[PDB]
Amino acid sequence: PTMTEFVGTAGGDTVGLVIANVDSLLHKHLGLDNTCRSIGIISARVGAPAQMMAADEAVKGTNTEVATIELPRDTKGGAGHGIFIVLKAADVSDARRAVEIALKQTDKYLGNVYLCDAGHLEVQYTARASLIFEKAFGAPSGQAFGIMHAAPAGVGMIVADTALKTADVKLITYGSPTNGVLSYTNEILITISGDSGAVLQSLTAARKAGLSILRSMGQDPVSMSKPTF
Amino acid sequence: PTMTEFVGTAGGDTVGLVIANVDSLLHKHLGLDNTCRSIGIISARVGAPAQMMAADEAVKGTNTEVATIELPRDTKGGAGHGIFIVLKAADVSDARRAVEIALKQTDKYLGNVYLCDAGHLEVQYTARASLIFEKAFGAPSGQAFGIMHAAPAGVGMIVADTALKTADVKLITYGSPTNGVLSYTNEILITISGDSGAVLQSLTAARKAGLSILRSMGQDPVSMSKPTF
Amino acid sequence: PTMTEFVGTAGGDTVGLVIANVDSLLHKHLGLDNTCRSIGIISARVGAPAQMMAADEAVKGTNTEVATIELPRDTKGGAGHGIFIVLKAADVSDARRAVEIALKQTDKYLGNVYLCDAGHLEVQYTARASLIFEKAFGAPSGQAFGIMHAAPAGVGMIVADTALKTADVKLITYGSPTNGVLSYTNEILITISGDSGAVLQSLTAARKAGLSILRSMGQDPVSMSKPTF
Repeated sequence: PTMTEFVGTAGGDTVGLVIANVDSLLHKHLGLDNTCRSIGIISARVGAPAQMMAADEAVKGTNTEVATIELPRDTKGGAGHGIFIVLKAADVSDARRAVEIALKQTDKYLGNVYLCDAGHLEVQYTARASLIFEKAFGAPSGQAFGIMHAAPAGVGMIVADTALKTADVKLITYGSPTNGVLSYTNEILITISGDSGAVLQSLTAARKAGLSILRSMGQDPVSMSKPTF
Repeated sequence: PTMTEFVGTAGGDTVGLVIANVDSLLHKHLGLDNTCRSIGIISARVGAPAQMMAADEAVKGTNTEVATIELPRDTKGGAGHGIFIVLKAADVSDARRAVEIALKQTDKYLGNVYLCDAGHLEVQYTARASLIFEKAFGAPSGQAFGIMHAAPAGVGMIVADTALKTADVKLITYGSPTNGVLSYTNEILITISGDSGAVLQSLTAARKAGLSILRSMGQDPVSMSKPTF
Repeated sequence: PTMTEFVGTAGGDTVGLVIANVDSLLHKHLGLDNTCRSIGIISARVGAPAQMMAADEAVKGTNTEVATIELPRDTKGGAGHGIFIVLKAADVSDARRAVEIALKQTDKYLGNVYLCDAGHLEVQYTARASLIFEKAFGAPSGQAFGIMHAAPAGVGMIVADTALKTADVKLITYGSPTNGVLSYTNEILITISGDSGAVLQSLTAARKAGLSILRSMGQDPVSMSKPTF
């Protein structure tokens, strides 16, 4: 048969899973307690910001909270993450509902991932960051939010730097291969907040710059899919 | 010729090595001292619990001790570890003898690894955990012991949770991609102790559940080899 | 067009990049300040000591300093690093000049990398270690310097140990998969200093031993390129 805990399935190697009543021995390890022991999972081999985007859309639409967001070091491999998102809810169907949203939206966002032989580029955008990016990055709540990275890390710098030069945006996260923000990926990651117009202007210049460099390197970077802004 | 330090060779990319008299500059870094400076090594590209199982069998049969157990982040890659086991002995032949056992038993245990495109499943069992699992996991000594994980991590949860639900077992280790127990693998790992009957019942349900989910994901998971319980 | 920040391109997947005036929001994160905000980058998917060798040659020849040296966990993958080197300069052309040197020299050094299916061997040498290896390893400044590793880690031990046995050299760095010196690679790394004659004698025996073992494992290890000593 088909196990009730299964849900689907999206790009990268992503699954949606639901656990109705998590064994109490695991409660300590996830955010859980007895009034709240049902779990929604988004887990994937390839990517992380894309799935995070989809999951952030999900919590905005449901009665869920964020138990844990962790990043291997997969991707498959290298040069990026790795995604493991656990949402918690008092009621399984709330969790299931959220997982259903996140799965639906994943492939949409993977459209923002440009792959190629020597690495990748990824630029994500949201107009209201919520619980996901608040927990992952300390994104200013409710504000527009941007996520940047490229591999190898050098390309990531060019991206990161031109993003910040381009417009008036706050630098929320700087992540390098080994500064402890990233799971030893060959990336420079930047996280950005501000007015939508400003954030979008930065993201776009950054995407442009990234592709430019990757091409200069003899690469043919291609989404994925297709982008969202 | 064939270097005297060589020993073989087993599945994954595993070697058995022996060093007769480790240079004293390395003593500080391994557990070593002058009354005890001979080394037995099990090193592999793919897997870790399997080799650990084989090495635990080895120390039970020899006059050896555990210098170090470390896990890359290989596998090759991803989504798992990575194994590096160093056994110490006063006498090289004791170390060699242990390495010989561990190599013989490795492929047997790899039979418990089910591979496939989107990840893997692995369930291991022992009836007397000894020095290896005591050092690696703090396994209750002499007691039956179980090891679980699956990639991507989500599958690992389902496995982990149904194992604990199934029978009356102690939770010894909870490992996620980034909680510091695992080397940024895309896995959830669980470690279990209790009565053999209980442990075996958990392991089997967990294995069943894992395969179920992997299949629901359109995967065809296959050991390896063939399983041991 | 071709972005002014681009430079080339060498083996592994290495790029040379230059940023003229790094955005001040990133200054805190790199070593930077306002009298010194231009950046030279060497970033690659495969290897690290080779590029480090090339970059150390570069700082010896230019008015540059080391902002950051970080190692993913790439390579591609596994079983090694991963390289990300940032040099800082008051003047962009000094940085560019350094990047130009490092790119020219990279492939030369990759000649010291022997690849094969189950892992790799790498032995590097310099007669004056400078700023790179001082920052990365705390190499005794101005002295001859050696770098060793092999994957899987076991081979690394044999290499490391016979190097130290062979001649009168200082042990500067011991790195294992998980002791925190390496980014969870399946390697044992050793770093060595002393008189050139001594260092070269160690490096060569170590290289010999490594290849010996890899071959015993049924591997056909081949540089890369071709070696430098």
